[PDB]
Amino acid sequence: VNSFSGYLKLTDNVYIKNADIVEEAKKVKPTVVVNAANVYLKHGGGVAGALNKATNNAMQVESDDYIATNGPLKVGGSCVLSGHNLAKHCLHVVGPNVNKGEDIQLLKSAYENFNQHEVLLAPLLSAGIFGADPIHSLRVCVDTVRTNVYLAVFDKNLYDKLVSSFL
Ligand SMILES: Cc1c[nH]c2ncnc(NCC3(O)CCSCC3)c12
Ligand SMILES: [Cl-]
Repeated sequence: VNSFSGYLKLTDNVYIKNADIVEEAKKVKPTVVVNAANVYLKHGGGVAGALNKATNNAMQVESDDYIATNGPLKVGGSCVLSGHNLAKHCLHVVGPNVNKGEDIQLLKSAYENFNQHEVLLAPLLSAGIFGADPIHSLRVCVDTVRTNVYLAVFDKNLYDKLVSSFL
């Protein structure tokens, strides 16, 4: 039993809700919140910009130190940093950005990072401003993630389409 509430159950391990991931994290304080990161951990917009804003820019300050030490992430890769006031940890995961020409096949590699964590609150990787088809992202999620994932979909119209079209 966990404290996630109001989710529709898609499979044994994948759950979904129309919710603002920022407000969800603040309520649940999950062990892991996933950020839709880029390789530079520049949290300017989309999910990343919203999560960072909710931390009063502390996420960005921490991220800049991470990059200065370690260099950029790989597309498909991740790192674990603090969850600040939102979660114990933030798993920064880089899905391919179609608006940069990145290979959509890397979306599966991106979701594989979730399997290192027993339970996660997450957005759909590569959705929104990363330009991929969210229906495809949900399919890859269900077919790749084996741990317990609670997906927050900000857009109500999109949430309804994802549910109604789910096979
Ligand atoms: C931008 C943003 C702020 N807070 C959020 N919580 C969750 N998801 C988000 N954007 C990604 C999205 O859910 C992918 C699937 S379709 C709708 C968009 C956001
Ligand atoms: Cl977005």
